[PDB]
Amino acid sequence: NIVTLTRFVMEQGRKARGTGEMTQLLNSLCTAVKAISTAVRKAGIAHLYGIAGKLDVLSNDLVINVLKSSFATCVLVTEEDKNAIIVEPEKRGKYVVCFDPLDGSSNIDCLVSIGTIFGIYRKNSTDEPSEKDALQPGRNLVAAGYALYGSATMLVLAMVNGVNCFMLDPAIGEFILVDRNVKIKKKGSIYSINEGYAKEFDPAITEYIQRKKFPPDNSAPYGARYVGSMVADVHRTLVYGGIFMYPANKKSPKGKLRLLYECNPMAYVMEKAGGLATTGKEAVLDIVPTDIHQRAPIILGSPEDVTELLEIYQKHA
Amino acid sequence: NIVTLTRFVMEQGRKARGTGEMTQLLNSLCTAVKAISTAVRKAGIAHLYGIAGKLDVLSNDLVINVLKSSFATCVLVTEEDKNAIIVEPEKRGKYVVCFDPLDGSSNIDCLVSIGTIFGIYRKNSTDEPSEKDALQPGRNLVAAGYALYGSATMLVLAMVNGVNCFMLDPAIGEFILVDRNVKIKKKGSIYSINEGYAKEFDPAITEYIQRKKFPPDNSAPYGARYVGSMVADVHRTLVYGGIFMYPANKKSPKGKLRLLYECNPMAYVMEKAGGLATTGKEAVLDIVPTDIHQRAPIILGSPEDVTELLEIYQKHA
Amino acid sequence: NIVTLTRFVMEQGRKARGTGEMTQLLNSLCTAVKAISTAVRKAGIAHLYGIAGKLDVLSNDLVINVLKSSFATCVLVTEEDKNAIIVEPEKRGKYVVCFDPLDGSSNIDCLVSIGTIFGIYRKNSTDEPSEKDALQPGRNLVAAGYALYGSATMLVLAMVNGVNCFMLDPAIGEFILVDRNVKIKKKGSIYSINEGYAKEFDPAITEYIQRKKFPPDNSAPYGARYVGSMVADVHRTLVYGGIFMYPANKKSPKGKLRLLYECNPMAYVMEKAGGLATTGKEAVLDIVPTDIHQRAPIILGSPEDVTELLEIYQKHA
Amino acid sequence: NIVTLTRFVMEQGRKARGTGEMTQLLNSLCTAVKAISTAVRKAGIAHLYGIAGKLDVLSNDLVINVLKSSFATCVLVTEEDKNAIIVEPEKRGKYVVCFDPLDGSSNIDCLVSIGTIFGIYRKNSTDEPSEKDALQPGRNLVAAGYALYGSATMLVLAMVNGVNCFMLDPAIGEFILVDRNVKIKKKGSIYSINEGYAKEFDPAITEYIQRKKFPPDNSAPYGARYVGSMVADVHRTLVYGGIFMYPANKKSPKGKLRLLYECNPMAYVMEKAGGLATTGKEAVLDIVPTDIHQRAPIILGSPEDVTELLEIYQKHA
Ligand SMILES: Nc1ncnc2c1ncn2[C@@H]1O[C@H](COP(=O)(O)O)[C@@H](O)[C@H]1O
Ligand SMILES: Nc1ncnc2c1ncn2[C@@H]1O[C@H](COP(=O)(O)O)[C@@H](O)[C@H]1O
Ligand SMILES: Nc1ncnc2c1ncn2[C@@H]1O[C@H](COP(=O)(O)O)[C@@H](O)[C@H]1O
Ligand SMILES: Nc1ncnc2c1ncn2[C@@H]1O[C@H](COP(=O)(O)O)[C@@H](O)[C@H]1O
Ligand SMILES: O=P(O)(O)OC[C@@H]1O[C@H](COP(=O)(O)O)[C@@H](O)[C@@H]1O
Ligand SMILES: O=P(O)(O)OC[C@@H]1O[C@H](COP(=O)(O)O)[C@@H](O)[C@@H]1O
Ligand SMILES: O=P(O)(O)OC[C@@H]1O[C@H](COP(=O)(O)O)[C@@H](O)[C@@H]1O
Ligand SMILES: O=P(O)(O)OC[C@@H]1O[C@H](COP(=O)(O)O)[C@@H](O)[C@@H]1O
Ligand SMILES: [Mn+2]
Ligand SMILES: [Mn+2]
Ligand SMILES: [Mn+2]
Ligand SMILES: [Mn+2]
Ligand SMILES: [Mn+2]
Ligand SMILES: [Mn+2]
Ligand SMILES: [Mn+2]
Ligand SMILES: [Mn+2]
Repeated sequence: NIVTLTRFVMEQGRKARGTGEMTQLLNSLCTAVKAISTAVRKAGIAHLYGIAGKLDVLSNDLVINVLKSSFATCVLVTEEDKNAIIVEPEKRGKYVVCFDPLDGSSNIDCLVSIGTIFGIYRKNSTDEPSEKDALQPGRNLVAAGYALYGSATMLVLAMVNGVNCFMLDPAIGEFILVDRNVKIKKKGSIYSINEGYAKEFDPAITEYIQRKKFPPDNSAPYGARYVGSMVADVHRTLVYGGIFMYPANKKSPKGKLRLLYECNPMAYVMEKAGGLATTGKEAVLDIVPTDIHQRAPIILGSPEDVTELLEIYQKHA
Repeated sequence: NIVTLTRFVMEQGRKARGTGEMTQLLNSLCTAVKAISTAVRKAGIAHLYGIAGKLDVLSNDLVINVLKSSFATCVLVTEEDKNAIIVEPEKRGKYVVCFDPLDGSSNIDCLVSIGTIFGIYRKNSTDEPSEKDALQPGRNLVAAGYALYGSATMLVLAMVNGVNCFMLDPAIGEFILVDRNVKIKKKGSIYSINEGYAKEFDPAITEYIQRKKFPPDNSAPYGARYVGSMVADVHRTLVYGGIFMYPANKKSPKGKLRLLYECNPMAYVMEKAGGLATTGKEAVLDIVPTDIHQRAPIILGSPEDVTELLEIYQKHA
Repeated sequence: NIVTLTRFVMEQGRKARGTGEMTQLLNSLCTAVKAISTAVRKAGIAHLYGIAGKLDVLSNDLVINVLKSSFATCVLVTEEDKNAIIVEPEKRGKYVVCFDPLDGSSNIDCLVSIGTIFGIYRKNSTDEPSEKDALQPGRNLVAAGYALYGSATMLVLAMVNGVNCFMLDPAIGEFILVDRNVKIKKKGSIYSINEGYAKEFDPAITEYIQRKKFPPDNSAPYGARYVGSMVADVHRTLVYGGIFMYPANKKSPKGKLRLLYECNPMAYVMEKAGGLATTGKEAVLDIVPTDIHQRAPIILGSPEDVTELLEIYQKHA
Repeated sequence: NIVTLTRFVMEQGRKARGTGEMTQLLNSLCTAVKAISTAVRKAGIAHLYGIAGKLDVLSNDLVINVLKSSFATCVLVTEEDKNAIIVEPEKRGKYVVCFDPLDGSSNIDCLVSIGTIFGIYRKNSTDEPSEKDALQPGRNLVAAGYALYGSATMLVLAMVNGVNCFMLDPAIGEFILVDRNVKIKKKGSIYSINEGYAKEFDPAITEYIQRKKFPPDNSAPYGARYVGSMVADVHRTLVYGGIFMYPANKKSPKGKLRLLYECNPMAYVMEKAGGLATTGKEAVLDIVPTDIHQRAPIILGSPEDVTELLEIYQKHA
């Protein structure tokens, strides 16, 4: 009575009376993620070192060809590509997929946890597919999630019904369901932000951080954690509780994180888990994109922590 | 031509004219690390989940059994065991090994990078082996290093002639030398500390951090990173430069990190790489321990960043 | 444009407008076979040898629980179980599955190629499921095939549309389609039989063997090969051409190979590949079983070789 | 307590007081075999099949590069190379290694068991190293053995003190000693020969085979097995008992199997295990070669079965 991702995705496709097109897409994703996981953990490196006489790029190529081979997609948006990828009519399906094939790639040389992020939209309209099909607010996501290549490889999948966590068993190449209908804690005890940008923070962020270090009601201060890889920091937030923040600063007054393939998928997982995701002014899922590589500030995590910061944001309104 | 850890270790043992006792110890360690890496990556998890037919206890049991079978050790100090472990005479060798089998075990459920830390001493006084044999300053280390289970598994080994990094190719179970004679950058641009303890920081730390966020000469502030796993944070420091700090506070008036199996091995690695490892008042390696589970404050990293902080400590003295 | 088993099985389920029940069954098989493959290649043996302080049976258990977890089966027949396994009504599906979880298990200690064999029937009737549901001639098979754990792991799947070969990539745990719509050679140059039973052969087998060693028309003699594991010998027959034989002798005047889970699946693969499978008197697929563990003589392979022996069988009629 | 090949090899090199040169050679071999096993099992095949981003040539290139880098060899003889390979002086050691990188390469497409055979000689006459250095009788071997890529990967190493079997645990990339000081049964019950050459067999062989099928004393006839892969057939002989034969015929008036890298290593293994290895007229190991690619007839296995056949040869002399 063990549940594999392949079994789960199929039972769910059957409960929803799907034609099996989204099921083929999710299955292709599972496969791409397993292939990326293997390359990240360096299987075969001995060959590069001459035993018998990139990563970001290889990841992009893997996701793009495996997804195109699903015959379920029409428009693909990648952080690595300037322009959206329109699928050849022969393999054109109805889904639009937005992804960051390898997030935190700058951490690659340090061997810190990295990951893959994706958001799936249904093409809403009937004209020739194009970039415009991707420009949907995150509220229209059919599915979203991410894979974390950390001490172990995990796939977190968020759909209308909720959030589920699948652990990769690399011995048999199968994702096993380990956590069902995951719900984030109402209040955590960890805050996560790059405090190296202190001089640049707006007054509301500055004050919140201060409340966390020197609590006015004399409660225990929060612990700090900042891996520097969104997927690692968010996954920790989901599982442990707390808050993650990447607000605006000189690094663009618009934030650093990209809306379509970084913020939306994560905001979607968070909301399905019972938490919040805001830019400080509005909910991330409601922003209407105007550019596929548009950035946006984001704050996400346990609802009580997110609301507390929102209140401060109001005080400085 | 490729160099595996196995060949490198033997070659070095040949040049040093050893009786092959330390060579066996080092081969044993390598085997234990590969075994732990496999467990950490979750191979075989499907069996816990009933495809019909604890990670730190297992790790501890792997290091202990595998080290004893090397017939090269007489005293073992584990973070997991209260008293030192005296090997039976039949299996006695001349080495004392101090290790943390799985560090960052809190971070396990969140899939954050974890690692194994070890330090190797040679039995000095030949009386019946005992706990006191482990009570040697870190300056007396023969070898030290760590295994990081991050996006990929890496083993860093430091000995008198330098520091070398070996990446694990899990396809063939062999560590390949990928970085030779490693040296840390003189000056970095990342600081790593849990600022959630700001309320309890002594003045020197407070000044240094603030100097990093608001550089007097309006230069770029340092970026911040704090994984919460020493092996991860220290490895990023060695590889990319910067400074790592875990000073004394209230909950830990003498620091949290233990001297024999966390601070010493890392201080040794940092020193051979050209960095510094201080308590703020003194070099970590010169401290003569009095308890096997003793704690110590530690600041390590690029020489220029550590020196700068030390200048500040002096100023408040 | 790579085809995985998971993709293939789904497209085929969709072309056939299945409810997705047989698709879930085939997917469970893929998973069980990957798990058996891993245990056969000895992953984890170090643990049995005390690194930190059956196979036939484990295989049976794996197939039985994974199949029962598919919710697509009602009756299971295993070589390892005296009685057929009736599925608990909660997980009862409509398929009957006959399998040998690990064939050639006596070769296990010698590390010779071994394999798994299965035949799938649709329950034909409407009363309580029972052993009687399995007693269908092989001509009523919906699907049949086998997995060979040899120098590499391969899954050969035979369905109404033909035979396809899938190679297991153990790095990503995915079966990849490597040979489509496989057809056996009309005439091969290898014969396979245990000649240690010479004294026991009937006159027709005796004469055929003689024709192969000393060809009456002076053509080159055939080469001999007999691995001793049916799946290995049959797979070689399919891929290379030729004939495989296990006729009657003192080892039961009825042959050794079991009809339901050894001969039928193989006879079915052979026929779909364009070859023949006979007991010498009748086609294997047409025999009406009377016992789930009933044995039957079998001869299979390239059509021209099988007909030649059948002619001799007639001459001695 | 567990014994890995790495530890065993070093331990034996310590007891023998070697300079560690052969120890390095043996560690190199182990690494090369693990690499070949991985390629053979087809890891990464999905890449040949375009998840977008020869086995004997590769094997040959792995053994050669990996052996040269051991700095322990001066002359290499491969089944794949016409002339002996003279290592550059910079990498010269004192050992001559004769090997078949991938034996049974015909059997590759059929996924039948394949293996690697090697024999190690010590350079006797210290003149500039050359081909003649490999032309030593098998009685002069320092070490020999083979790696079998069957259902599991095994390495059999024979040296003056005996034969030991090591099973590869692919999860941790380590060979574990599983059978110590192996000895072959005195008398077996399986004979292995390609009876497809019956027409060309000399009288002695003819009589022996017929004696196996129709034992004069009406005892049980011998079972027959002929995988077609020497490593597989010879390994089953060593492990289960019996006799393996590849005598001279017409297509091969001096046998098919080569003396330096197929017959000698196996004869050496058989002898240390308590079996016999003869040409029919003489012991294989006593033959002084005159060509590096020389062929030789070979009969090996349990002493009683081999003796019996030898008695028969004598009778027809
Ligand atoms: N495996 C699945 N899991 C959950 N929902 C699914 C699945 N397949 C299809 N659906 C749902 O049904 C809709 C159409 O399915 P489809 O015909 O495959 O495009 C989707 O867009 C989802 O809303
Ligand atoms: N593998 C090696 N690598 C570096 N130094 C070695 C090695 N083996 C032995 N040595 C050194 O030589 C001393 C004695 O070696 P041993 O006889 O093996 O106990 C050791 O403590 C080290 O200082
Ligand atoms: N994946 C599949 N591949 C080939 N045929 C299928 C598949 N699924 C179902 N079928 C066929 O359709 C019938 C009923 O499918 P099902 O509703 O799943 O039981 C089967 O018994 C087959 O004949
Ligand atoms: N690992 C070992 N196992 C068994 N014998 C060894 C080992 N190492 C060296 N010897 C033996 O000692 C001789 C010289 O060793 P060496 O100095 O390494 O070249 C060898 O030829 C073998 O006879
Ligand atoms: O994948 P990218 O585009 O290289 O950047 C990773 C992102 O960069 C953020 C950290 O940026 P800072 O260094 O500015 O904190 C992380 O949350 C995100 O993963
Ligand atoms: O869980 P461990 O084995 O005690 O390790 C925790 C240690 O804890 C440090 C961080 O602790 P804080 O949460 O107090 O920052 C790390 O740098 C060390 O890995
Ligand atoms: O799986 P089993 O029941 O142990 O037997 C294997 C079978 O046994 C036959 C060989 O039997 P002989 O030794 O009689 O040739 C092979 O074709 C079959 O795989
Ligand atoms: O393909 P190779 O490397 O030449 O090996 C074939 C050899 O061939 C023998 C069998 O050959 P026959 O087909 O002539 O029996 C085996 O025993 C040896 O493995
Ligand atoms: Mn990216
Ligand atoms: Mn990114
Ligand atoms: Mn620990
Ligand atoms: Mn610790
Ligand atoms: Mn069986
Ligand atoms: Mn069987
Ligand atoms: Mn070869
Ligand atoms: Mn050969």
